[PDB]
Amino acid sequence: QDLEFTRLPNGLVIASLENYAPASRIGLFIKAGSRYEDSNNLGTSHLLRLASSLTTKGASSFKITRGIEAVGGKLSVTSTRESMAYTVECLRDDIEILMEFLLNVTAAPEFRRWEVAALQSQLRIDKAVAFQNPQAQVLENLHAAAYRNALANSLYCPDYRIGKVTPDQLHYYVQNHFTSARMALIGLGVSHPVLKQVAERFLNMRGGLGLSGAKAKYRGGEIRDQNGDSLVHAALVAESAATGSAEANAFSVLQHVLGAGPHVKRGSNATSSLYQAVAKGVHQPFDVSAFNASYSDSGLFGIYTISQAASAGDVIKSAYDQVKTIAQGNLSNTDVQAAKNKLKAGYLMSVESSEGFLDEVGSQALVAGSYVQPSTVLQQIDSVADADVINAAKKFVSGRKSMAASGNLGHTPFVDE
Amino acid sequence: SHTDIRVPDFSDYRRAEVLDSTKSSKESSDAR
Amino acid sequence: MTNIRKSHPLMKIINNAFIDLPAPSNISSWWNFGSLLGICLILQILTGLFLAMHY
Amino acid sequence: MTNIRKSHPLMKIINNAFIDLPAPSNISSWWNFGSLLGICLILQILTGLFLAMHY
Amino acid sequence: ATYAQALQSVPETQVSQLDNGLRVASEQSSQPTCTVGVWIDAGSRYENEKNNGAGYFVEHLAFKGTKNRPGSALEKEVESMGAHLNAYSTREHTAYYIKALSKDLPKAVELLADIVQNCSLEDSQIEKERDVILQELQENDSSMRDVVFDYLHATAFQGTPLAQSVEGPSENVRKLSRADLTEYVSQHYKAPRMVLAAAGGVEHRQLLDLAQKHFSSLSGTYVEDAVPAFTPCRFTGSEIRHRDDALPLAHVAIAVEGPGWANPDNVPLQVANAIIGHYDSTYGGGTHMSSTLASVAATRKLCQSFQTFNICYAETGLLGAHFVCDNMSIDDMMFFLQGQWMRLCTSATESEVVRGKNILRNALVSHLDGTTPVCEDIGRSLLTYGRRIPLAEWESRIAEVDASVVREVCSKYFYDQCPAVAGLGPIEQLPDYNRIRSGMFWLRF
Amino acid sequence: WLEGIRKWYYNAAGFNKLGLMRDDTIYEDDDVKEAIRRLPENLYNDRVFRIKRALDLTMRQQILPKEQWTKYEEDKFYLEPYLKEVIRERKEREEWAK
Amino acid sequence: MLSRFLGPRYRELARNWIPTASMWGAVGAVGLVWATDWRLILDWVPYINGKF
Amino acid sequence: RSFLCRESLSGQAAGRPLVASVGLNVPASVR
Amino acid sequence: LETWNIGVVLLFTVMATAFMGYVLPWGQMSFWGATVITNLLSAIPYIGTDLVEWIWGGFSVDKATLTRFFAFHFILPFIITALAAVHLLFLHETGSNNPTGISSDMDKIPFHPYYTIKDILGALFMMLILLILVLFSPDLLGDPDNYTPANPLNTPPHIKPEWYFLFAYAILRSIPNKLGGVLALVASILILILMPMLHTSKQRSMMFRPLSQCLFWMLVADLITLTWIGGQPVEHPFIIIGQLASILYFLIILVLMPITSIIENNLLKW
Ligand code: HEM
Ligand code: HEM
Ligand code: HEM
Repeated sequence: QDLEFTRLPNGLVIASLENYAPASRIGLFIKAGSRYEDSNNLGTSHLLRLASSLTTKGASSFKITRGIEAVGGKLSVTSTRESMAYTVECLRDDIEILMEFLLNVTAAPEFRRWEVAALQSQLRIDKAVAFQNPQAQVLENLHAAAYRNALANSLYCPDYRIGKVTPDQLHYYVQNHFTSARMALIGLGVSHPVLKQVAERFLNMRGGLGLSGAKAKYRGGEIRDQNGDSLVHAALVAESAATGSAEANAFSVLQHVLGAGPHVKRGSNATSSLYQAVAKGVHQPFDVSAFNASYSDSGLFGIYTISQAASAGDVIKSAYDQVKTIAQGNLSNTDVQAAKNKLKAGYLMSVESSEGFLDEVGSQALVAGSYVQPSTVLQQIDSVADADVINAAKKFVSGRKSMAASGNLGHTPFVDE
Repeated sequence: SHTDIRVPDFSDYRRAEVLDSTKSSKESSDAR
Repeated sequence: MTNIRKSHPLMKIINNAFIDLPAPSNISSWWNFGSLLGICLILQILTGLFLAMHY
Repeated sequence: MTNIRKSHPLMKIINNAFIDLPAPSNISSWWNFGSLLGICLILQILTGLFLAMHY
Repeated sequence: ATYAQALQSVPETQVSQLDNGLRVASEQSSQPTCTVGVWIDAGSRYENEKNNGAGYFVEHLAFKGTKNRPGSALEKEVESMGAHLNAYSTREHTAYYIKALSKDLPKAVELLADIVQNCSLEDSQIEKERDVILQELQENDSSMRDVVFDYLHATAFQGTPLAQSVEGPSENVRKLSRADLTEYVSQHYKAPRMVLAAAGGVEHRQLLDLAQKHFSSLSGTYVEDAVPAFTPCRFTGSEIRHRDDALPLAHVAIAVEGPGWANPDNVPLQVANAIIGHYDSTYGGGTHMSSTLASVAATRKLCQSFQTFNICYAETGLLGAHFVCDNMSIDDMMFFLQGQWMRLCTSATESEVVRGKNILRNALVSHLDGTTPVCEDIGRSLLTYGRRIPLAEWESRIAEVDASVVREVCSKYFYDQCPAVAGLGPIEQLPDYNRIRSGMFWLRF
Repeated sequence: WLEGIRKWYYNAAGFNKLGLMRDDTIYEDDDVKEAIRRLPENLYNDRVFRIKRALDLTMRQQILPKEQWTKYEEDKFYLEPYLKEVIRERKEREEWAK
Repeated sequence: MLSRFLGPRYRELARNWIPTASMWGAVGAVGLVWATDWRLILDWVPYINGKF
Repeated sequence: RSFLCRESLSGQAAGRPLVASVGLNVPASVR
Repeated sequence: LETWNIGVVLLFTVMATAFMGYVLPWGQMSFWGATVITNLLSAIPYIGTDLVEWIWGGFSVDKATLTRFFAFHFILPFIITALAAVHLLFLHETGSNNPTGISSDMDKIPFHPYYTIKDILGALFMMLILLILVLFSPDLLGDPDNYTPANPLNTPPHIKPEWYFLFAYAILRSIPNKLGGVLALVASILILILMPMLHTSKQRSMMFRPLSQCLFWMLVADLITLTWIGGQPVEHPFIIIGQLASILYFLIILVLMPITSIIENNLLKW
């Protein structure tokens, strides 16, 4: 009836909450992502994410697929730049079965040569599907043009590695990035004893911490792209802060102060300062929003903009000017309070869904290692003062920039201007 | 637009049973 | 795994010749005689054999 | 311009049949009895006809 | 705690009814958030040709302004507490819901009352709103999935109001007026067809007392006497083909007349539908998925996005599939997909029926996760069924259906029934309607 | 004893004279296509040679000299580990079919 | 044609297609007696028998 | 999809880092 | 598979054609062999009797039988040609089988320059033997009694079918039961259809199967023994030799070859 953390001697923090829900979700979160990829194994993480049904040590691909389908389960491998989350959710009197299916695919894989070779083609399909939305390309180019190494690595395999990701790279990546110390097993709707039983039964296979990655450095590039789509997706960011600090909370509050996104369908973002500031000016279809991306060792605060090709030069300008206003103390406490309310609501509403709560617990366990109640998170959010937001804005303004743009970039202003 | 298009009226060709817009064709499907 | 109509090597030619053969939509009755010849030939083969039975 | 052997319908069929058909090199003499059968059949088709015209 | 015990817990959906007709219905479990919204029963079904598209326009102008909240001030409030106000308008139901913290429940219901009762409908916003819809119509024109389902409804329920699109033809939206919208609001936004709903930290007593002192002004009478009645629709098995070779893929949708909301045959048929399942080229299951059609498609790379559907209106529905494949796959897929249906109509096996039951159970349970889906379920169920079906009852119905029941219901709905195919794009291998109807029966049987 | 009989049979079999290893004489059924496709590149590349050379001897209807014959002790079972895996997968699929 | 075809699903499929196959055999039998004009059946029949 | 008005653009501007996800019986998604 | 089934059909129809053609010249042997062979069909229960007059066209092999046999013997070889075309059609989709059995897709050579001349040589070599047959000793393969006007009043002292049918006649006269004889006649040829199923050796080629090779040559000797026995009249010791040869032939095709293949595979780690 409550959350229960447990750090076994080999790390591997175990969390479980018996919510008595008709369905239970077991998710294993691993501190292994693109940032831990090196210059020679680029795309390995993407292949691993695409390899969630390959023949494991104790369960052939046919058995895994057929069993999970027969009990009616989903095996998601939700991945970030710094974490990969396996997840299976099914009815209460089934999880045991798929529990094994989750573990064999995460700690005892085989990576058979034929299966990997056949799966290599799926990398192109996934990249093409995921790159239809322009934001994917822009965000990947942003990380490439902002971080020198580590975080710069894309979540998707570069086209020059499609078909050349040998299974040996997969085995090395698993052995050096799936050790017990860097993983967290979370279970919603399952009792803690059985979770501990399966953990110490099999997940103890790979002890240790593993090959640590390298801290990402901030270059400040301007990776651009003239792809020809009418809308110009531009994004201008700067090194904000690492998550888990007062600076991170202040930047998160600043995001809602400027603008977080739509709240009323068929609205106008009247409260959002960025949208209204740009609205005076560009009288054309457009959208703007503050962008906060907090990572384990660094972070990025900036502005994302989608506007008409010709008008883009105004938007990226006008929106930026708005942030400049917040820099030299042009912010009222009422806006701070509204942003705090929006942020608290957004946090308490991400955890609404059971899967969202599972992701929250997984992130807390992987990064911090000690879950904290939403109430204390609200206290931390409230603890931010106006001067801290004003700073944060100063740090963003007087900091090395990083721009990424895609579209007809004829009138897109350059990072120097 | 997709909304603008519509099926032209076929009332000249329909069988007697399926001719009104309120009845259901399931009743007379077996007959036809 | 695949329709026998378009999988069997012998069925390939029959399907492509009489089942899924793209034919003009506005073909008049004057083209029906193309079949009428062939069918008629079979009768001439069918009858003509039986005449050869007792001859 | 296209080679008539591999473009004309009848020539295409004959070409795939017994012109450019990929056959094993170590085919022994015992496979010859395939073609010979047809040959005798052809001869059997032929001579019988010339018998059938005086029977 | 096994599955059954968790199903029993299932906090209840206490339902009440104030005098004017509006029925409140809440579901409180623990959560500090809430999703409070009304579910006015209206849509393209209750719309004649002259005013087809009024409902979409009304939903567009709902949040723009009110008599109480002048203009964008309503948006200012909604964003002040961080609420995410939203609205969706199907062919039968049109709903407004606010996703907000439970503490701000008193304000949210007041905001809902203002939007759904005291709407200005001001002329200038109508003119500005006109451009948005027209552009939205082009966006939906590019929505290569949506146009196919619109074609399905147009070519299946011809003549009937169901064929009418939700947005409306791009000629009524250019000739509408405050008069036409005001009649729509007066004739449809009435208390009997309104389901105030909430889920989360919402005490049912709270919702009731708030409804009495905010929504009691809603009337139940209908102008002079005019009451928009129910016009039953007819399923005219037909075919529509919009051949457009420029489009890369070829969306095709085929459906037969499936049951209505009240018909219990939904429970077996869904299981049968779950048998065929769904697939996308990025699934990862590949040639190992238990669904035969999915395994074939992944093995031969036939489709990209085939998926079954069970669109079900009040008295009739559409039951079938929608597949997206290249130009030279349709002729094959119409062979396999139909070839699957007949198999279910002739040789359904309890081995796969158990799998279908499990998939249906997981779909029902997972869909009811989070406050907003719960509120959607409450608002939709009080209208379609008249009561929120508890998950225990769903479990009982799923337990009843077996191989014989699935075979019987598929034979009663699928076998020998004229389809309602609808193509788009480079559809040329798409077999002629005679061929499609030919596949609807198996000569072995 | 058995091994003597298997010696005699291997000597009298014939594929030793042609340089063919034991797993080269498999009749290719539906599973053996997948077995061959599953082979690593080096084994595939040696197998295609061995087969082509053997077909060369047979078309000339000659044999290799005694020295270049595959001995019983030198007959690797390269295909068998993949063949048994393919068979096991097929049997698993058949069991699931019931 | 071995233990593969023997299983609970195959037995159930047999049961499912037994009525159809059996009355297909009935179709074949009726067609055969009709085509052959089999007296040894047709005599026992009603009105048909008056042909002879 | 076509996006050519002020409204439909709203929500397209991402404000959080990209997160990709694929499954076994669910399609690939990004955020 | 399909090529093999089509080949079995070709064998059936060509043997029927040859029987009818041999009936055509209307010698004593022709008429009497026709009577015996058609009368064999009486063994079938119930409707076996009625087929005999239907095929006969009357109450005995007479005018109608000869005329209709001429007609069928004329038409059928064109059916043989059609089935042979389908045979080749089916063969092409997989390609010919080399003596080694293993797939030779890495060694295929074009047909036109190499095998056209090889089959020219083969056909000419066959014509050599055929011309020795026709030109030097024409009636070497055929009963001299055929050169006698057929008379339905005097059975010839020696009764046999042609040299290519005596082998089946041996099994016919082996089984005392008439219906058993006809069933054995059908089965002697139809047993080729069971051969693809009975193959249990992991090798598809008989080059590397010594024991099976000895079995195959024993089968060939069995067929030649059946032919010779069919030539001889049914007396001691030909009767028991015929029974033993029939049993041995069926036993080899059905049992010895599969058991030999199984012990074969056991002998080679598979
Ligand atoms: C191309 C198709 C054919 C045509 C146009 C054709 C035409 C004719 C004609 C006009 C006659 C004269 C009939 C009479 O005067 O009474 C005839 C007779 C005959 N035909 Fe054919 N015939 C054909 C096919 C065949 C075939 C395939 C056979 C053999 C199987 C055959 C066997 C005979 C025989 C035996 C006679 C003589 C008996 C008689 O006069 O009817 N015919 N044919
Ligand atoms: C399939 C190939 C054929 C075979 C195996 C075959 C076989 C035979 C045989 C064994 C005889 C008996 C010869 C004799 O006793 O003197 C014969 C006679 C005859 N065949 Fe054929 N035949 C074939 C094709 C044909 C064809 C296509 C025709 C018709 C064009 C034909 C017409 C005749 C005639 C007229 C006779 C009687 C003349 C005679 O017996 O000398 N045959 N055939
Ligand atoms: C009407 C007489 C026949 C003709 C004209 C004929 C024609 C042919 C030809 C030309 C070939 C290719 C050459 C070869 O491989 O031998 C062939 C192959 C073949 N035929 Fe026949 N055939 C006849 C009878 C038969 C019979 C009676 C059978 C057995 C039931 C049969 C089964 C085969 C097989 C299995 C092959 C493939 C041989 C291989 O792959 O090595 N055929 N046929």
